[PDB]
Amino acid sequence: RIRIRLKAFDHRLIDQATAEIVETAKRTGAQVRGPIPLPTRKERFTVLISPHVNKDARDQYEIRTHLRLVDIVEPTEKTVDALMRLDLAAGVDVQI
Amino acid sequence: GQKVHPNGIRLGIVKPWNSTWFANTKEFADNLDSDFKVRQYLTKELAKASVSRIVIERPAKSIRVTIHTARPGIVIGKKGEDVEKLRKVVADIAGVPAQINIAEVRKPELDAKLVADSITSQLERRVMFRRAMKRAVQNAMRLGAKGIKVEVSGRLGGAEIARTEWYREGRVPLHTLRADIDYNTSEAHTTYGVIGVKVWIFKGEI
Amino acid sequence: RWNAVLKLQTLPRDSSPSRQRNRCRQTGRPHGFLRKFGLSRIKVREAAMRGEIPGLKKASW
Amino acid sequence: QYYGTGRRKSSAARVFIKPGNGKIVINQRSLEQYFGRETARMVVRQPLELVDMVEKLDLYITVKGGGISGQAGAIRHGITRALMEYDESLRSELRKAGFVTRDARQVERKKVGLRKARRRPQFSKR
RNA sequence: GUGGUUUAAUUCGAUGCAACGCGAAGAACCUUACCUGGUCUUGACAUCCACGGAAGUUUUCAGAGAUGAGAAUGUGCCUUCGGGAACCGUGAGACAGGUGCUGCAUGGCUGUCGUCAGCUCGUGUUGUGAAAUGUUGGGUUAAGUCCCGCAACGAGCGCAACCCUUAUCCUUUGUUGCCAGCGGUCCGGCCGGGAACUCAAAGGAGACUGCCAGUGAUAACUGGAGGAAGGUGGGGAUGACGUCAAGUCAUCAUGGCCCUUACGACCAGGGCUACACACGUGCUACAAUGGCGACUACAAAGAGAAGCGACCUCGCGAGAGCAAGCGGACCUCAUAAAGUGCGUCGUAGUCCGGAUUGGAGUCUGCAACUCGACUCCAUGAAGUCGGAAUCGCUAGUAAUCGUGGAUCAGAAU
Repeated sequence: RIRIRLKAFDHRLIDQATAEIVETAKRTGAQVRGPIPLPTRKERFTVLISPHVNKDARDQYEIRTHLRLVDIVEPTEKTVDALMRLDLAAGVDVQI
Repeated sequence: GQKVHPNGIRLGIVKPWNSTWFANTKEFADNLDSDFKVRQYLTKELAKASVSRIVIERPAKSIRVTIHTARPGIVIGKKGEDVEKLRKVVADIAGVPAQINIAEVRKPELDAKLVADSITSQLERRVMFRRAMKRAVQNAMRLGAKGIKVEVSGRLGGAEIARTEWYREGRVPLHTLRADIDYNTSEAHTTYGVIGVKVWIFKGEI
Repeated sequence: RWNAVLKLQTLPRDSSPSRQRNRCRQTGRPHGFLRKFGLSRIKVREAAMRGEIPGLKKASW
Repeated sequence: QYYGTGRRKSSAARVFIKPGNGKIVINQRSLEQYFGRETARMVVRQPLELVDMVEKLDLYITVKGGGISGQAGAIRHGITRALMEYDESLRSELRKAGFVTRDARQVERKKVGLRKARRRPQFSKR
């Protein structure tokens, strides 16, 4: 019963890592509760597009912090061995 | 008036980025400035090779750099001598141990970035562009593709008044945000003045 | 000043060696100095913009 | 018992209609208590008046999000739709008022280039 | 902000609309490009060569600073002990540099008439030709939108369609959510617990004039039912061939021209916030559907590492000292304001209105006497709604109220 929340800024690097975390644990251990999205806290900025005049412009910007659950139950010795060894994603912060 | 950069307008869709690496609030500036500084030399020292693109990926303290060329032979050098020179001279730019690759381009006629260079090259020399474009457009059209278009501004033929030659074949829907049209732009220094070369290569709808 | 910068004097007074403080090398300001450079917050900036400080660069957003 | 979702602006108010006296409970609080001194509060029970209920029905409401004003409209919808379950024939009469329709209006980002996100800035007497 | 006036300088450009919080998305030295005085050099920046010590650190003397003079720790590294890579300093040589002029020599980008709606091509036909026909005519439409007719038949740019956000629903998923349902409850989801509901994310479903009545040659128009939304449902990005020889060579790039002890460089000290007036763009106003004091109830979107700063203590307060927690949809900025309950104030320049000025103090910053913001006390003006013209808007919008953010140490009304 090990829950793994995977968070990051880039949406893709997460799907890659999260998917790997699952696929690898799909063999040695349980099928995992399956990778999920969860609520993503968004941070947006609204600054002027053009440096002058056109006051009526200032576009919208956003930096999202995506999350994941995965959650792997019924962990076996090899279930963890497949985790500790392989770790690619760098923009992904793991929390087991 | 201008038209939204085809490549930049379709980045969200069929059209990957030149550099793909994880986020970094405080390092984003340095990394980019590095990705731009590495392009600087790869845009010159790799001129005679048909540099189509220069992808960039960055782990912790490393970088791949995959320069796509039409003729990797010139990039590799005699029995692999130039590549050694590059990797080294490039290291001087950024201590970070960088990698390097030389993925060739199958038939440059499909690569816009190259079609532009071939066109400007002839113009830099001195040849009837009307023929250059007519041929260039025919080449990419010959090699296949579903559409193509070339345009050259500046003082064509050394004429006093600036002109803009056209010509195109097939379909080149710039509005259809999906068409996946490979764009290009090649400058051209000349005794009478500068001239821009634009070429569009439409390949597949999806 | 010239009198306050008694720090230059390697041998401290009645106080133990701990008495020795810092003082900037350029301006000589004890308020906010930066050990690494030995310069104060005001001098490190002026020296930074000038580019006289090697390896140092202005952070961007 | 009957139920109704009810939505307005940014508020959801579940309406659980139940035959009884005529008192309603908004978040464990009486109608008057929750909507204390807000003339608009009345509109919330409007749908019950058309089909003439209230004195015949007792309601338990659950609202969250948005503001009191929006909640009032949300509960309204929840009541209207809930009345439908009791007797579909009520639609023919309860719909004519438009109570079954959910107000899609949403406080949109006040776009620029215009002062009202929608309304653009005209020009002086050209 | 600007004109004028002024000054040692108060840099320069922009000027009807398409100049005037205009380039400066922030001028205290810096930035600046101005002025007086002192002072220098291969030199603030690029490339390279030859050459006796050579990397580097910390002090002293003199001084307004600059600068000059002077003293002391001491080299790894490539190869044998000599050579020798590196940077660095002096001497010497070859040379850079310029926001200095011209954007009517220009690239690039942008503004504008214009999102305005149409503008054209290939071939055929008619004319000696410039051109015409096709884009004319009848019906119709928001529109060369579409239909019908017609030597015209097709095509390109434009339109429409293709993407994103918002409105209803479903599937996948849940440490957000909620007794919705049960149990415990310091009755705070808090806990047990469970995913229904809200929400979060992804994918998908959904309007298309199809159905009914009327009119019509057709297209289509009008009414109506069904329906969450309907006739492009609502908001974005996007701006044709071209125009003004539009703006920028001080963003950058660039042709020509021009200067290279000085139209280069360093430093100290002075202004742009100088006024009898004139203009543009803005702000604050006059109350009781009001102001004030206490108490008290709901929001969304945002920000935080030396930073947001709980809590405690000192001070009327700003703030200060101490200090927990979070790195953050679990800690903080926060108190939301209007609102609600209760009480207070009477029509007078007033508990209306706050100018101006005196005193004291906090904070940022190296340093605020022409040039700060803020807090407290005192003072408390003009103004009781305005002479000739003229400006903004058709729905959650006007109007009105408050809040967070980018730039950022700090003048945004």
